[PDB]
Amino acid sequence: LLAGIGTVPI
Amino acid sequence: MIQRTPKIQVYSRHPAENGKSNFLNCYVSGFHPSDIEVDLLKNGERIEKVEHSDLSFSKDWSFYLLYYTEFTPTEKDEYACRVNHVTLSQPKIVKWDRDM
Amino acid sequence: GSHSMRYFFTSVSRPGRGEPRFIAVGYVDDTQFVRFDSDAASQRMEPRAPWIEQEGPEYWDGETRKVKAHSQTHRVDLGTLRGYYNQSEAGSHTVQRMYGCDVGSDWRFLRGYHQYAYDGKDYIALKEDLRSWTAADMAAQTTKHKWEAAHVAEQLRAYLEGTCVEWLRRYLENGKETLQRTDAPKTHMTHHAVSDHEATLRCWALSFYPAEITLTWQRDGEDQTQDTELVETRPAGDGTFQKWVAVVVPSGQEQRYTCHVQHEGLPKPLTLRWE
Repeated sequence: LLAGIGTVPI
Repeated sequence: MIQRTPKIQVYSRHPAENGKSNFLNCYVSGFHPSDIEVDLLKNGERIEKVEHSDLSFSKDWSFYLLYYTEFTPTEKDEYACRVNHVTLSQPKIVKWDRDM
Repeated sequence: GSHSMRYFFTSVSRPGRGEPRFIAVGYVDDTQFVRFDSDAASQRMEPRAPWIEQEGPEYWDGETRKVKAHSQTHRVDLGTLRGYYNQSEAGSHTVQRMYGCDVGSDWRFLRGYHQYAYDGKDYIALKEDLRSWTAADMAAQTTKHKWEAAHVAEQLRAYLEGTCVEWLRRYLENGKETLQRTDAPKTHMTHHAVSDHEATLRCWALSFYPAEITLTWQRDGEDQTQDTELVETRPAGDGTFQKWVAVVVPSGQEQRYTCHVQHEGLPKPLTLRWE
């Protein structure tokens, strides 16, 4: 299952 | 721009025997950037029905892909993989050696 | 034994028109189980292992939503990074991200990872403690500060220590027939003469899973590395792996040489000799 949070722009 | 040249292996999925259906593989790895041209050749001619794996990469960020096609080996047919990449001045051809 | 779940993401900018090419793949150990490709017609996360087909429509809708969100983040990043590095609009550039978790033989959390690269070079990575960041250069340092203020590491630590391992354990159960099965290497040796005085012995390992393996030559019972060639482990295309190692030997002296194979699927290491 993919991470729903923590994938935010650099 | 970092540029890393592909390593190439050409081989069959299963032990190669004449008259027995099999898969011919071209595994390309260790390359960057991801754009790459891979053809499988039968007697010097490009094979049309070729599939490939979904692009992935290793810990060092270099890419790898498997290109493959169903084939039935015969005594006389010769096979090869032809690879082009930004790092290569001309296409690299690797012949299938049933012993490698 | 030990197991892992990993996701790999690649976005490649397309100068001249449209959004980047985005490819995402998920693995359990050495088995791919899902994919998303922006060039594909479905625009859905798609199954790549039979045991994931057990998941209901809510899973596929959810994974599709999340993976599309991942793609948009990379799109933005490609623009941001182009500006950070004073690059022109003419060139193609690449962002890569990998994250996931390892569990031990007891299926409890061992380690988590979250790493990011721009044009094939380290940019920013989560440290082993899942609390701080390794930034390679000053652009990545600006990102580190942004991510520290936004508590990104805390969010990732929660996923990597919790959700990631919970779902890994679910997959391991559901795919037990293959995922918990080790396939021992099928081994043989070939011989070729290059001339009247020189011969090549090639020790083969085929059909094995997982991919981790060691193949070594000994001569008269001691390790031989000189005059050897070891190919990279390669996929067979049916979920298993192949490798070989070769040694050049004086013709007639083949019996001095033994090949040694170590693999999870073998209770004790194997020995081969030219017969």
